[PDB]
Amino acid sequence: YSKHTPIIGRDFPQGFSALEPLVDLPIGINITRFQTLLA
Amino acid sequence: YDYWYRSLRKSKLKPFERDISTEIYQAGNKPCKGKGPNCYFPLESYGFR
Amino acid sequence: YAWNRTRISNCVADYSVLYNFAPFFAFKCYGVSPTLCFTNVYADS
Repeated sequence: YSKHTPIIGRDFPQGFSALEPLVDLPIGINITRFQTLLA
Repeated sequence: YDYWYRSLRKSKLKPFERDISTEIYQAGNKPCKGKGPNCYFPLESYGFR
Repeated sequence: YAWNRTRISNCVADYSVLYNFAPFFAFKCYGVSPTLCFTNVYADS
């Protein structure tokens, strides 16, 4: 699920919005941990 | 013998999961690694005839 | 058929002792490999 909020360059507005569904991945793999990827 | 089936696993699968792994399964109480007295290959084939 | 011992008789059947008996190279089960009440065992060798 994802949302892009163009919305206050750094501060949070304490607003509210919903995430629309974006992609369904039929992988079937056991997932217990994850890590981010940086350039 | 091209088709392989899993007979030994630590726990049950969840719906629509796959387990494409050859890691040796320990069936007995004595710790072991590789094939051995209490260690078996987790997959077996059916020699369909 | 080495005598076809009928193991079940009546009794608690603890199958984990079999790994203690000897090293094995084969244990092919057509039921449940981690082992239920079956009423009869009909062991042979």
